[PDB]
Amino acid sequence: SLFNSEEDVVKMSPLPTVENQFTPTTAWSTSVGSGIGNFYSNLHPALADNVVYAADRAGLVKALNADDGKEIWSVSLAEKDGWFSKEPALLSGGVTVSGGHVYIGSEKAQVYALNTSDGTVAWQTKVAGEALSRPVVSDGLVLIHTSNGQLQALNEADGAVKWTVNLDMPSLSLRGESAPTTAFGAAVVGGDNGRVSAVLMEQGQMIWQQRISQATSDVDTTPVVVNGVVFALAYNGNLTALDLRSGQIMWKRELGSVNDFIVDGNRIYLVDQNDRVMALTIDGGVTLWTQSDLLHRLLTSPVLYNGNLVVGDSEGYLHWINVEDGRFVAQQKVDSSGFQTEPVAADGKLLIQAKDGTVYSITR
Repeated sequence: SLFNSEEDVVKMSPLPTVENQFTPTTAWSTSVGSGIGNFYSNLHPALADNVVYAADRAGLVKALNADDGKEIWSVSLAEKDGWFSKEPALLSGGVTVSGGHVYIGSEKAQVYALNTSDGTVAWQTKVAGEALSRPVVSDGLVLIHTSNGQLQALNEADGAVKWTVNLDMPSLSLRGESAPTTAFGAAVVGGDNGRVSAVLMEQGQMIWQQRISQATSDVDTTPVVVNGVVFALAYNGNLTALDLRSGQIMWKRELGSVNDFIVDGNRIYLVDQNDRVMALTIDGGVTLWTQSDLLHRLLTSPVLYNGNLVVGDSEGYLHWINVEDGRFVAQQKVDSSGFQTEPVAADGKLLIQAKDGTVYSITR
């Protein structure tokens, strides 16, 4: 391809000049070892009962006071196998917190449950594949969607596998975030070679299955359930709405190349593969706005916080976007190792973890 080769397609001058309409600040930051470095990861902080739990790839896990960032505990899941030199745990999926346990998945097909109290290992279970998605907890069970297309349910108390459902044999879904979603005692799992499935939580019985993509970059295929509708993103950029009750397709938009989406009220917020942001009406029918100034800056998934859509980028900036017209309302240089994993909005807090592992609490 002579023409593509002869172009210096290069360089961007992103960093739109934004006149900040408020002053976003760091309430606190706390280091977490070396973070994920240059490895791709879905590891992000979790917040519960005023405690932020965060981890790094090597195996460090910290419990921090949500108000000041002070360490409540810290343990390492890195292990030394007899005579052999200590090895990183390669934590990848999580963190997730639920009823006294911190659940984390690993690239070594390990799932760990830690006690929120003191950080001691409640249990550890060998899982059917790499756990690169966040564990999802529902009625006594820890749902793990592995990278090799398996959906396993573990007993939250002892980690024993209750059931396994082979959803597809790839491999190995390019570590797109593909956690299950829950609703009415069911799990809805996407990803999987273009199919969305709903299975019963009890014994993993297939309730319905719907092809949203023709069979065949890291797309977040986690379905989002909202008032009886399932919003699912296929790997090929198709956004689809499905009736939760029956799995019947309501509508479909061939967006071509979407990395992430969230849904909220009457809007769907999308970030495309090239870091363009867009908002659509709930039915995906009308384009409300687009924002093109962040092209190629490699954005995190967006989060809705304090009325704004917030995304971080690889250069270490946070950008705050008016959800009405997609204009920037604030821009902030936070950490120069950059952002990659999702920002988290919980109980009034905005947490985000840089690549070097430093966790920030950001106030708007």
